[PDB]
Amino acid sequence: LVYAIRGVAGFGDYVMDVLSQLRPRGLTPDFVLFTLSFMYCALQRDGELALAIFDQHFVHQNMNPTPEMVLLFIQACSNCEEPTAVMLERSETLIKRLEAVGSSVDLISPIYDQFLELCAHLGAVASGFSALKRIVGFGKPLTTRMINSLLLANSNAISSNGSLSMTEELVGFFTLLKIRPNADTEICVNLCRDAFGESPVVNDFIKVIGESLQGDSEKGEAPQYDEDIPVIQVPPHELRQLRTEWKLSPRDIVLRRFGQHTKPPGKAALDVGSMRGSVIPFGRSPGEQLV
Amino acid sequence: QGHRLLHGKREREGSLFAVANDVKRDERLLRQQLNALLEEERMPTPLVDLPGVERRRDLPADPITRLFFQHKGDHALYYGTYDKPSVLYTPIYDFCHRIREATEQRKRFVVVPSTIETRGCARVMHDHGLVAGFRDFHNDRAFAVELKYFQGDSTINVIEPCSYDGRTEFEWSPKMMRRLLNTHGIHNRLVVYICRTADNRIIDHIHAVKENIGGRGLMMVH
Amino acid sequence: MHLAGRNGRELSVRTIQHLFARTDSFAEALAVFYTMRRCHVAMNMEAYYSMLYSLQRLEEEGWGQHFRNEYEENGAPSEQAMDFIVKGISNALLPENKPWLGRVMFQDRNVPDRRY
Amino acid sequence: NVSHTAPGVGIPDELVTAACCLVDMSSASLELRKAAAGVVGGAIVHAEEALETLRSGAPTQVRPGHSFDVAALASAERENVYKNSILQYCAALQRSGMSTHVEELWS
Amino acid sequence: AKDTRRRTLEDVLKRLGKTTRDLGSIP
Amino acid sequence: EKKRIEARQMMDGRQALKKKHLDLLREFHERQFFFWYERASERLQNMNL
Amino acid sequence: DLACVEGDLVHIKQCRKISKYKHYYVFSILEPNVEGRERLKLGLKAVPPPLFGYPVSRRIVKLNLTS
Amino acid sequence: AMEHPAIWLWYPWRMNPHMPQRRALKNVHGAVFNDLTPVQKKRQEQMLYGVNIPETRQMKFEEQHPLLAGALRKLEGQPKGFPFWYRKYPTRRHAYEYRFSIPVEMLDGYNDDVKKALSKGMMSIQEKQFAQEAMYMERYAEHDFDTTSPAVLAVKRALKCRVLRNHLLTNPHNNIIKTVLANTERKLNHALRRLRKVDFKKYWEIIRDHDVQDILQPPNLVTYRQGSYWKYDWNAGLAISTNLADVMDPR
Amino acid sequence: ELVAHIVRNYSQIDIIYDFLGFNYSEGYRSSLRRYMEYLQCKTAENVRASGRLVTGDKGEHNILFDYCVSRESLVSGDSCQGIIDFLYINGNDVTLIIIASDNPWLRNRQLPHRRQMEGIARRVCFVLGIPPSEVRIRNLLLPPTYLDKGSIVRLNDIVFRLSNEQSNLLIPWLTNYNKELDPKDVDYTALAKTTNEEEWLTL
Amino acid sequence: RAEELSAKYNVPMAYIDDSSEASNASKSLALVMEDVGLEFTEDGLTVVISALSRQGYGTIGRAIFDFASAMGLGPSAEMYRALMKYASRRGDVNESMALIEEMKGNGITPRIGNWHELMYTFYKAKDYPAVSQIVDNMKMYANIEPNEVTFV
Repeated sequence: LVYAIRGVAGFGDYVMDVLSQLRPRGLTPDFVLFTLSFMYCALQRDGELALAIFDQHFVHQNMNPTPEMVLLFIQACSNCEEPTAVMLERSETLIKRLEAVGSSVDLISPIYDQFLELCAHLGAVASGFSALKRIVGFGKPLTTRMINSLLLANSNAISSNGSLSMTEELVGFFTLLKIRPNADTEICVNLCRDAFGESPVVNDFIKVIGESLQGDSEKGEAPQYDEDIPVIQVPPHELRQLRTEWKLSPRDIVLRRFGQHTKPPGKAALDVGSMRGSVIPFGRSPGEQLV
Repeated sequence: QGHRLLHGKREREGSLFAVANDVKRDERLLRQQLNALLEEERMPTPLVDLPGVERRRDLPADPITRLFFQHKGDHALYYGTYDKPSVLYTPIYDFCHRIREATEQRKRFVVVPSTIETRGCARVMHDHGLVAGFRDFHNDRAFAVELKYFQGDSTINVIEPCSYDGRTEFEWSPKMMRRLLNTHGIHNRLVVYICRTADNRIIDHIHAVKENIGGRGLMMVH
Repeated sequence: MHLAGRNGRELSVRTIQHLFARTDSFAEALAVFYTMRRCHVAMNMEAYYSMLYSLQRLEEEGWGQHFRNEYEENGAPSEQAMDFIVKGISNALLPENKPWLGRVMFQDRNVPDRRY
Repeated sequence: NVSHTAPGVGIPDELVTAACCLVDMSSASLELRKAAAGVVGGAIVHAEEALETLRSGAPTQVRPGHSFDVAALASAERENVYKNSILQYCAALQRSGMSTHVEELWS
Repeated sequence: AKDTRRRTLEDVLKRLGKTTRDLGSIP
Repeated sequence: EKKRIEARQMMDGRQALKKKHLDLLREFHERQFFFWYERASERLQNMNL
Repeated sequence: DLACVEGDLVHIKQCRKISKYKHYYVFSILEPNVEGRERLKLGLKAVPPPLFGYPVSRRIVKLNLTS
Repeated sequence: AMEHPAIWLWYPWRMNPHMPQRRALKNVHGAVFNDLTPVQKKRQEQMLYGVNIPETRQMKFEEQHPLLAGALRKLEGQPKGFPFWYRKYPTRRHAYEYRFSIPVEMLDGYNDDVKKALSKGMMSIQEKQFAQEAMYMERYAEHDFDTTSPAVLAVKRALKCRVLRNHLLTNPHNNIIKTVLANTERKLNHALRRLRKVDFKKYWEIIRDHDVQDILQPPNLVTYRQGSYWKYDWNAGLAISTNLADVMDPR
Repeated sequence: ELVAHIVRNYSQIDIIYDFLGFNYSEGYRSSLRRYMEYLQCKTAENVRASGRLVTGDKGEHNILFDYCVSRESLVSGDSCQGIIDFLYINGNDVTLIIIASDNPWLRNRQLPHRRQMEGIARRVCFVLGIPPSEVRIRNLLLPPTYLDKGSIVRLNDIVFRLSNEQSNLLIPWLTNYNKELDPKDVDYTALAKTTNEEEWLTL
Repeated sequence: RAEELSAKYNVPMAYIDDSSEASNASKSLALVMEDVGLEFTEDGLTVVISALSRQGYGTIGRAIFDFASAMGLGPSAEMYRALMKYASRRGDVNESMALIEEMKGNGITPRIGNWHELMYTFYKAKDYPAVSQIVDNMKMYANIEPNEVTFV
């Protein structure tokens, strides 16, 4: 039901009502249904529907989120029109809850890339800059899209944070680490040039970008922009089900097929009819010495 | 946000369960070593080997006994060196059985398992002069009884639990305590009968008659 | 570092603590981290924790220069500058709100505190 | 009704966003714009006292689990949700002569 | 009490830090 | 009621101490994983032949 | 109102004669069986029925399986 | 830079008398692995990575058999260095893709034969059963080093019952496995019956997912007729476990 | 008539009302903030107040920062060392004003570590530009449900650097304030004795 | 440079001469203690404090103890015992218990000599069952086996 309406807009209240229909029908939502609902939220890029699902349908389950679930949640929150800081708070708590438990798949870099894109669309410079230590601690390399998201966060930071040295540090992230600049980098540094200051090292890096992007266009290459992280649209019968099979039958357990033998306890009957002695405190003869 | 309910004394005391899949594994030694790793030497002060209480209100009211205790925050837990001895039914039954089997072998210390009603019976036996002393008495798991001997033989002659079969317990009225104080037509301060009151105080048969109370009878010893 | 990763020698704890003490900014220390990650050098677990503590202290002084750059021109601190004083960096390996994350690792039972 | 209930601080948000469209149009009758200016100025002073009671009730909404910028972004959104309303109401009053009328209504 | 203070719109706009040219060009 | 309140507060303190000791055990298992990584890499170097 | 499900810890009280063997009534449900109600929502029985019970005779009731 | 002041007296008995940290680390490594039973040390070797390796980096089998455990050749070639990806794998239940809980980042420069010999097809029966255990441990654990949650313990008992039933299918004349299955089914009943009371949502998910709806049923009618089946909830301390505000309306 | 005279003459009767432990709804924390703001406005004499931040504009640091409410910030069953209520920077001195909790298992978690106080002082050196040679940071512990006379005297001595005579000149009702510590709370008095007798931590 | 010289090479502060008033005071104290047969060590100052304490002189021995503890020679349990000898000879119970709580607060576990001087303090103050109480609590809580002086 949730996978059928996946590429159809306007059915968000139907998704919100379907999740409320499980309780009168006796069903409880599992992680597959939450990943499909967040897949709908990430494909329709609404954002408020994923927060509405998370706040009053997913918190009460007290279950462990899969990395695909966190990836679809941050893809819904980042790509939506007019994001809020409440979505940043829910994404930070979901990232810390995912890191508090384990996983088998490797979705650290797209989750942190979409988190940096959400910090770009919200203007949170300190939240995205403090998230670089988490990419460092997991050993993942920095790409051009993450520093482009940091530059876009520095562009939209004018009330909150950001200064003339922050764009110089983001320029140095492209300069000395490894990362080659992009055709989306020259838009982000030009947006960060506005209402921040001269910064002649930033102007030198803009001139270096204007020479390099002219050189690769002289060689004949296509203008490379930041690629979009794709949304996983796999059917629910292949969604990494966390179960193999239990072929147990309770009829063979209760009726004790295969000769299931329970050893009886040793003289633990404890009945009243067999007792024929009067019970006195300390017994009849309390202190008896064998001589 | 729904939170998981803590079920049992192991989850309510916050057990780590470091050993894989085993919930009944003993935890005091590893937790004591981790708590010893938690403390640090502060330089401009560390803790002593005396026992500690977790709260300042848990200090003893005696000023001489308060010299032997100090205030440790979370390092007051997991104190002790002896562990729970094994190989019966009741801790009072095991406490009587180990003393009875170690007074015949003429041993100096008996490691008995420390419960609430065990260390109170031991304190009452130490007050009446049947026990010379104790070792590691603040340990909540097991403590050593230093026995008393005089001219070759043991001071404790007969020590028997009230639950002689180990299962059936008894509730003594104050009429029973007055019977135990005047038994066989004499005045009995010789044989010590010990009970546990409803206020969880371990009281002998003399002080129970003195304030007209009864309790659950634990053991006798003379 | 490519030569050190080829010969297979371990960098000591005193070496890397002195290596990241000569680093001025936060951007230069990430260059040293991704060089030694690329060159596949070996070190101790204390050498990794003392490295990430230097990355924690280099971001903290970077925001301290930023929040004083706006203080000198405005004359009074903001609520975000005073919130940086109490809280500081949230995402950290060894944060100050739980001062027990270096007792098992380091033999000295103390996080090394550098001063300038 | 809102000019009657101007001390009646319980006010629906529909009545102001409907009267702003009455301010924005030019072909309407001029007598409706006096009450439209009255409800707009009442919502302006209600947003002002809402900003003052939001700034006075500062330390109840702060969570120490966040960083120094997430609480700042939350307080900035809570203040901007009142600031953008005033920026919309004064921009609606800019295209009419009622912005002079609320000056004499306030004085 | 500040009863002689101006109760116009302009002090409200300068408390929010906006000029009338910014309000003419915002929507 | 005072006894029940202080019992609940004692349980909360036990939970906090459990969290601290779990962090210490995390660091211990990290250094044991480092030992395992050294031994496993030394064995895979011989497996490569 | 038919709210008692098999598995509820209930508090009953004495009352008048309601039927030939009914002189008590459910005063409060101190603990509802959540699993029984969720099984009744699924269209199943509240409690799955036991496979053992009372026999029909002292003679060993042999189950006959023949063609 | 300055010259030190002169020491004017000294005695050798002052020089006669970090080590508590080393003793506590050795006692911690003893209480974690060395002071256990063998059936607990096997599960500790299954779960944790380097509990066998002590501080001295020499195993108990290595110190008695140095030629068989130690490496025979010492090659100067491709040193892997420090693992920067170690945060993803704190326990061996996090990496069950390859054999011996080897992560994907450890096999980088080896050819396809070494990667194929450590694949899922080459795993043993114990490694496949531990992968099945870790599949549910990824789903129901509270933290990464958690193995004693009731949802985790219930699925561990159920996987054990499945293994014992699959052994009794091909070999019905094994009389020990009959008693072990009869004990493991009762322990599974206890674990699921406490999971039903302490966390009903995970219990209902486990019941729905694995097609076992009647796994909690009373065996006998005569004992069920007297309320002895529901007396388990009172006698185990589970009667007030369900939150009434989150399920029904308690008014 | 008596309540009218109390309201007219005693302008800070809500502060004395909350400080004596009569307020069971919200406590004395807001009255403590209003008291400290009133005592800052009569010593710095040029005060700007924006939300939860009060600052003097003389160039000398006179800053009162209302950080959080530690009653709701202290999560029961959490491992987080150090949650303060107020932060007062007076010249070169730094005071972490903490109201203790009713949970005795949370008072040991409420006070910050020495390393955390050194980090806070280093952040003060970074933000305010004050050199770290003369920088002192000191904890201050206050009683949970009330505020006794000795706590207010220590608050005037340490935080605002006022003696008894100038505090009686600025505050008239301080002389007749006779609230003392309750005898049945002995662990708080031990913790406050070990805290208030501590030297200023120098970075 | 002596303060880090004392920390690097495990030398006490009194053993380092930097031409100070404290260095000259330690030199005069060691020059006097050489004349009476002692060595100016942890064990010599115990004899100094005990010989001062048995002749009155509580504040003088306490000042010598504070100068010794400030100059690197650590406050061992036997120096606290030599301090408690003054209160034991005088019979002042409260000063001896204050010294017990002071050595507990400084991180020094009280050995059997401290409990012996506390028993002698309660004996000199005519509190005779308190000696048996200290013996019982030392066996129970302190886990210290009694010597023959304990029986004496």
